Amino acid sequence: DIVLTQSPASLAVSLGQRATISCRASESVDNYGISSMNWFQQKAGQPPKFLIYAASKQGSGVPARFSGSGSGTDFSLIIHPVEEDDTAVYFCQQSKGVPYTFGGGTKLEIKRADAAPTVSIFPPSSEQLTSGGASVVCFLNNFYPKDINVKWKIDGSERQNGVLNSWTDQDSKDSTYSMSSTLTLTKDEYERHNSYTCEATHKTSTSPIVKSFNRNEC
Amino acid sequence: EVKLEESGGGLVQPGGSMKLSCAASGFTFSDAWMDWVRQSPEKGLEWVAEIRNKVNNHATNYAESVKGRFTISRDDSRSVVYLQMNNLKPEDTGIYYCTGLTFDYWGQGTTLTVSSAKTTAPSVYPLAPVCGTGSSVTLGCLVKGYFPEPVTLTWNSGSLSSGVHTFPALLLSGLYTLSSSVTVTSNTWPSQTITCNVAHPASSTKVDKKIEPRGP
Amino acid sequence: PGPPGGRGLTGPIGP
Repeated sequence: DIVLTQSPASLAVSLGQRATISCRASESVDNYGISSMNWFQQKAGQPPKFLIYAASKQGSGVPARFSGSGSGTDFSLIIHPVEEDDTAVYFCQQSKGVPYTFGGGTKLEIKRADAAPTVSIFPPSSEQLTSGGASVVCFLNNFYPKDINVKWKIDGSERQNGVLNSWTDQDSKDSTYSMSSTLTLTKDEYERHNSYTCEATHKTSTSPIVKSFNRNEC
Repeated sequence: EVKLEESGGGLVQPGGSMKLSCAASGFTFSDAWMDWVRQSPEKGLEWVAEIRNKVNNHATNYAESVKGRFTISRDDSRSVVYLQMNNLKPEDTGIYYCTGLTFDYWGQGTTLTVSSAKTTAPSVYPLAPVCGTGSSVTLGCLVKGYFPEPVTLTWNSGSLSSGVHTFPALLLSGLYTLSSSVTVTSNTWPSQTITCNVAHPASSTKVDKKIEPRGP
Repeated sequence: PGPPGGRGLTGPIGP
């Protein structure tokens, strides 16, 4: 098997700057004077899309800012000038020999100004409560960078069991991330306490953003 | 316009069988070399199988890990590629893409899950704001306790797409949970109705939940 | 190195 090893694993580049992504093959992918190295872009929720073929040749309707170079065992994808929509995972792929193989992928993150999250808190629905479950949800929307900490409190007391955090991939238009944090309880435990709080701590402030409700109110 | 649509994915027990189909159009199908590729978080993108054109004797080839278990075939008169999978294993779980002209064109993919766990329909709960306040208002939808992947979630049947974040599903002791948030201006809701639409093909579940404000 | 054709621009090269 021809093994493709990409580097780096990920990369954060400012708008208008160069992104350089490498791919090393374990043996030569040269083949009748043509290096059989292709590159793909995979945006969130989508299949891989073919960008470059035969190392350096442009796929149909692929923007000029994507170019590929190399031969033998060492290849690169250069993206310049980088735009918001280039947020994606990029894969190299080899057609010299069966089995056809892909690299591990390199994640390109588009850098932008730091942005604090907009935080919203949601008690359990009426419907979920009649099931016997109880889920308290915090959305932390439209922030940068991705790195964030959320802390749940019940009647002031911190709580770590039963919390699940899921981030979106970076947005193609505004370059931000969003995140859901979900505290899952038994209904019985939810109705034993009154005060629910989620505290988001982000790079943008030492002071956390606190969002809260009381089960009694309205 | 090139178009690849794969079907036939879903849940199956370890040791069981499944047949995937790939319908193609927008290129001379009988000349095309077609492949299947799968994707998983563990193994990344894996080429699975190749079937060459009539001029190349419909010659097949396979990834070492599926030899003897998977069979690729094609019906040139219907523009369809098939992938027969026998003695399936949990490591075969993933998203299976049909590709044409080797990897020039790709379908959206169909999800295969190999597990002895059972199909379970989601519960879908509307998330209206706290009982009781800015320029903007954020609503939500919680899809809880389903298996296997995937679900599709839209707002007002696709009409409302900007200001939406749909969060990746996570595993909560055997069952999947996901959320979606939607943010509109305050004059929009509750004046105009906002509905969360959730489909779970594996359980034949289609559910619409209107986001109602909370009564005490 | 004939044209690729059915093989695709990403496919392997012949003869």
